[PDB]
Amino acid sequence: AAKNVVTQFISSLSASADVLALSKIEIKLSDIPEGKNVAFKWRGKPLFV
Amino acid sequence: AAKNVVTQFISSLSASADVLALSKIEIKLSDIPEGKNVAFKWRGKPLFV
Amino acid sequence: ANSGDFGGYYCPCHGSHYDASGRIRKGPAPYNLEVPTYQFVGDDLVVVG
Amino acid sequence: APNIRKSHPLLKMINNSLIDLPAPSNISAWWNFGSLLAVCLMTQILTGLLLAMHYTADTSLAFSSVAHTCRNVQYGWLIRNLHANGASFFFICIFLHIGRGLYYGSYLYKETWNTGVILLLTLMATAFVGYVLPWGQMSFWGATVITNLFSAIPYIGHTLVEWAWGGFSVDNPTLTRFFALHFLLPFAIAGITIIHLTFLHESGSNNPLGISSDSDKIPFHPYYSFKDILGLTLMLTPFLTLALFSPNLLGDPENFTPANPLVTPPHIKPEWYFLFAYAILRSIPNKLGGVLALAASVLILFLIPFLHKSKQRTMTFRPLSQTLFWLLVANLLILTWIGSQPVEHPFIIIGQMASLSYFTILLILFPTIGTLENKMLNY
Amino acid sequence: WAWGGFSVDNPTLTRFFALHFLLPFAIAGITIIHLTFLHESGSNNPLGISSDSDK
Amino acid sequence: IHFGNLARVRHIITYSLSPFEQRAIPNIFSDALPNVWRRFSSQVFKVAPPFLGAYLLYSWGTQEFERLKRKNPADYEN
Amino acid sequence: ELVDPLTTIREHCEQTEKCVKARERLELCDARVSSRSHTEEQCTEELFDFLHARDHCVAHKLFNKLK
Amino acid sequence: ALLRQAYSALFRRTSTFALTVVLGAVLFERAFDQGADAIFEHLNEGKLWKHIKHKYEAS
Amino acid sequence: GELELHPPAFPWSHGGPLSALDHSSVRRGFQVYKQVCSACHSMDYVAFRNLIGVTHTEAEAKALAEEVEVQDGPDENGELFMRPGKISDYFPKPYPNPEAARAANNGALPPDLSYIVNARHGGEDYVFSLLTGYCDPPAGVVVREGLHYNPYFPGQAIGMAPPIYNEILEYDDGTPATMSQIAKDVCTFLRWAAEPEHDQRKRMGLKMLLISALLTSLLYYMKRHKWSVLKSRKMAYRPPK
Amino acid sequence: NLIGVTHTEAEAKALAEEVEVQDGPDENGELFMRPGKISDYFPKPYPN
Ligand code: HEC
Ligand code: HEM
Ligand code: HEM
Ligand code: HEM
Ligand SMILES: CSC1=N[C@@](C)(c2ccccc2)C(=O)N1Nc1ccccc1
Ligand SMILES: CCCCCCCCO[C@@H]1O[C@H](CO)[C@@H](O)[C@H](O)[C@H]1O
Ligand SMILES: CCCCCCCCO[C@@H]1O[C@H](CO)[C@@H](O)[C@H](O)[C@H]1O
Ligand SMILES: CCCCCCCCO[C@@H]1O[C@H](CO)[C@@H](O)[C@H](O)[C@H]1O
Repeated sequence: AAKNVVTQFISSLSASADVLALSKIEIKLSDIPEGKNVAFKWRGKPLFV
Repeated sequence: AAKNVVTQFISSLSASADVLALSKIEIKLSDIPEGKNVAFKWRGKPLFV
Repeated sequence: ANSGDFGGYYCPCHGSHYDASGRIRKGPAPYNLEVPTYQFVGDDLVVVG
Repeated sequence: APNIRKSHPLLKMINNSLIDLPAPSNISAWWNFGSLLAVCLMTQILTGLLLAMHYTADTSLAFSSVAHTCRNVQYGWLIRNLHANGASFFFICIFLHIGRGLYYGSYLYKETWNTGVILLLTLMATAFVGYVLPWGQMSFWGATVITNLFSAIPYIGHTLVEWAWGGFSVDNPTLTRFFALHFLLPFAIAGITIIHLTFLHESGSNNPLGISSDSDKIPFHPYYSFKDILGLTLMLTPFLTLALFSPNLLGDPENFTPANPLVTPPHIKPEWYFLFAYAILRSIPNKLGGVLALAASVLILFLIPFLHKSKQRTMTFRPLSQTLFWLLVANLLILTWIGSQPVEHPFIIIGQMASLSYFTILLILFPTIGTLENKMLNY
Repeated sequence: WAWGGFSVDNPTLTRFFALHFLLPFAIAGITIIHLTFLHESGSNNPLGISSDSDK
Repeated sequence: IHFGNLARVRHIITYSLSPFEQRAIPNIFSDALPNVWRRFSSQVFKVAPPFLGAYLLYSWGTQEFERLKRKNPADYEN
Repeated sequence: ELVDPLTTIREHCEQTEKCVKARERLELCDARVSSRSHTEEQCTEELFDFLHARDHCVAHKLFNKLK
Repeated sequence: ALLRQAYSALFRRTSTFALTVVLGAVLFERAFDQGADAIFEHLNEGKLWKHIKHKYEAS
Repeated sequence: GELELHPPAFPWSHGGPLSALDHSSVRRGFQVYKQVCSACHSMDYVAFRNLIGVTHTEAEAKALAEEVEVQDGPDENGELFMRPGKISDYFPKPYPNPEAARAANNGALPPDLSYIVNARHGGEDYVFSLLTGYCDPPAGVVVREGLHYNPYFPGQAIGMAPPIYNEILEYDDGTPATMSQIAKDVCTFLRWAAEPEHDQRKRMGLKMLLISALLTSLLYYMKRHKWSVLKSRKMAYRPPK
Repeated sequence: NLIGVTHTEAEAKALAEEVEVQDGPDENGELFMRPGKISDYFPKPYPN
């Protein structure tokens, strides 16, 4: 019983279903001239293309 | 010193500037037939016209 | 972007240097700037995720 | 029992700890910080609640609810200054309290000392989670740097961090849980303070001469109740002066800017009371090495009682140790300073020096000199 | 005053949260006082007669 | 509750006066200040030194840092 | 017409020894940097030394003449 | 004999000492606020809306 | 590389510990904001009501607010509509979102100015020096197109074109609208916007200091009074012998 | 939420793409439409 209850409570502090729901993002390589570095927010952290 | 500090702390729990900021609302009397009762939220409570 | 003694990136927190490929060259940073899993299938587009 | 002050189960307690309590007749001003710390605690809690009643823990409302507090809540700005600066007052007092302890060998009261260290760690966690709440640039990035320290731990590191965050980075679930923690910890501090004082009363206070005071004790009241109220008002002037005449003297202007996940401030520097520890963290260029160095920088305190070699308790009659003591204090001053500078020559080297000498003084010089001093007394 | 406005609203909600968070601890503290007074005499028993002869 | 079982003391007499029969802050110049000086004096060379040392290190490191921000004319002579 | 005291005062302070010396070093830098076609040098430092000296001076008088 | 009179009438009985502290605080407050408020406004003559007001008042 | 020019310290009439803000200068500063800066800069945390009893009368304030159109609704059809401003309204945003803002400023984002003097090292001193400090780049330095040279801005290439110049507006109070006069006033206004409690904070500090001096003394005596008993106490060791 | 309960992940993705959702602002500070994602919630029939 203890192992289960503690396990449940513990995991209630890890990523919730809405957060784990993760998608992709498309970026047109047209807004990026040769030599440049554009940053796009994504899955929290910055996405460097 | 105590009277002042307590007075300050106490009043920090009463209506804040943004809340006390109170206006008026205009209501055209041509949207209510003869006998009707329309309700308009206002200053928190319902306004009966 | 476009900083560091390797023409890649430079982290202003503790001075970690990265080359234009995103690899760690100088500084405290353990590994290289993570390379997200992405596919190019998409004309002038890039589906990352 | 003829008088209630002694028979009643509740008054009995107030009487045995604040009225009839036997206290050394010769304790100085360095013995005032204990009660001051207690008052900071009560003060912080009181102002904290007042702030909590207008705060909103959501990354989209945090920053503005604090603004709403300072701009619309009656005396909201005052309460916020007092809380923000009160935290500094708290650390000023805890550092002096600790210094007193080290100098006068109060640490020989092991349980009181050890719980004392727990109190410091807890107060620090409180400040950290509390500092995140306004959600400014410094709040966000500092929280980022700190929480990422834990990822240094091998194997479980990355796992623990993401767990702590409630996601893949400092975000809203991190904010709401930090608010809860910030609300809760102050009370653990209050609870543990009772344990602190409970261990202390087993022996009563130490005194500046380090010799038994059983031959000269005096009732806490009115001697120290008055002396302590005096100490309070003396330390209250700088506090209020700072709070009312220089509200932002000790704060980073960067925290007046909403947190931006995409832009890291040029110079990320912690609050003054964590500077020295930051400097130590950076001294070791290795990620995990720095963490250990930092851990040790505070956990070293648990070791102090076992490095006492002197045959005397205090440093009052130990001129060599006294010099060594002030070097340490100055060493901490340098670390504080180094901690506010960028990682660049000459700072980097000065930093490693101070870090290195910090651990050297405590781990080697103090016990060594203590032994050397015993011999010069022909012991 | 309690409402922080002219009716139950947001300032009532945030202050209620703080109170709800706090009170349980006042309950815990006062419980200690409860038990402290109790131990002055120890428990009563179903017969209402002294149990010093059988504890 | 400790008063009464603290220590075994013999043959000591002490004398005290009511607070209302004496001055709160007596002999400021003949006793107080002379002692403040005594105390100050006896500690200045134990304390001051290390702080002086830190102060210097500070000054140096600060100046040295700013000095390395300046241009070295010898980088553009030719 | 209309004259901004900041202009007046700036011209006055530029007569100052500190400013004059700084101004002098600036022109020398400008001159040589402008004359070369392959140098990394820049006169930011001399410019700052100048602006710094001039402006510190300005600060003392400027507000006296403002409303 | 103020200290003497004060002692007998106000400071002797613990009850009277309390009433003295209340009226004292009352009188002190009134006087201290007005005085402090003056000292402040005097050190800032012509800068407060109190000073400027008349120019735009036109109710 | 990290070469930076630090602004000098100007003697603002509100710099002293008991020095209030010059409300005439703050009123003027408001005009500069309203007629110049507000075209690109938002001031999300200040409402027209905040002006009343500070820089404007209630009537003036109401008028100022009515000059603006604000969005409200939804109405009975679930439609959003426009309406004249109310003193309870906050200052209008020049753009719907930072994206739009940058889009109208060469990708540069003009920051909200509600706390700008507290969000920048130097405060008004820095804001003043920046506004009145544009000039041509020194030899060897080339500002990219769209940016302007300003030695006071970190990096020295700012995306904000000089916002003010002589007579760019006319103070309805008659003050000579010179560039520096303007910078000075708006900066004063910015100090106010950032900390509306500025004055009251200082009036309290005054009392704090007086009460503290008094109280600290009275308590010092009482501590000394009680302790006199021990301080003058004498003792002697008279063993039987 | 449908996945593993009533539909397969593929079915769920399809269901979501049948809807147009508002997103943005874009580079001009403009709001635009896009096909749905499984992370999207069911569409409201009315704005308010
Ligand atoms: C045409 C739009 C425009 C006007 C009008 C304007 N600004 Fe700005 N302002 C900007 C932009 C764009 C930036 C961004 C600069 C950058 O980050 O490169 C900026 C930035 C600033 C900054 C400092 C940014 C920093 O990082 O230090 C301040 C302060 C400021 N403006 C003040 C003012 C004030 C006060 C006025 C009116 C006297 C004003 N601005 C008028 C466009 C404008
Ligand atoms: C919230 C934190 C703390 C509070 C409220 C607190 C409170 C107190 C109080 C009331 C006293 C008695 C009066 C005095 O001597 O100052 C005391 C004593 C003491 N405390 Fe703390 N303390 C705190 C933190 C610490 C820390 C961080 C340490 C050490 C690492 C510590 C070590 C001690 C010791 C050893 C004493 C003995 C004093 C003597 O030599 O007689 N305390 N503390
Ligand atoms: C050991 C006691 C405490 C310490 C050391 C402390 C410290 C802090 C710190 C460092 C801040 C940030 C101040 C800033 O904005 O710069 C903060 C924020 C805050 N604290 Fe505390 N705090 C304490 C107790 C409490 C308690 C008990 C509560 C409430 C029940 C609380 C509620 C808040 C709130 C609501 C904020 C956010 C608003 C703000 O930042 O002004 N704090 N606290
Ligand atoms: C959070 C609420 C409370 C807690 C945690 C609590 C806890 C306790 C505990 C642990 C005991 C000893 C075991 C027992 O006899 O049941 C006790 C006894 C007692 N409590 Fe409470 N109590 C609570 C509320 C109350 C209330 C509401 C009353 C009465 C209005 C009450 C009256 C008593 C009394 C009179 C006893 C004596 C039992 C005897 O006859 O020996 N308690 N309580
Ligand atoms: C929530 S960020 C934070 N919390 C403080 C108050 C803290 C940290 C650690 C222990 C106690 C208190 C602090 O100084 N920072 N800032 C900061 C800035 C840069 C790097 C690290 C921390
Ligand atoms: C008296 C206390 C009894 C507690 C025992 C209840 C244990 C329930 O255990 C739970 O069962 C679920 C059903 O499959 C699992 O999904 C959970 O992971 C598991 O923790
Ligand atoms: C020991 C510190 C004592 C501080 C007591 C000072 C009391 C603060 O005084 C305050 O001044 C403000 C400005 O006029 C008023 O608006 C407040 O109502 C008043 O309480
Ligand atoms: C029914 C009683 C209503 C009294 C209204 C109290 C208004 C408080 O007025 C206060 O006065 C202080 C001193 O001038 C100012 O510093 C404060 O900013 C102001 O809010």
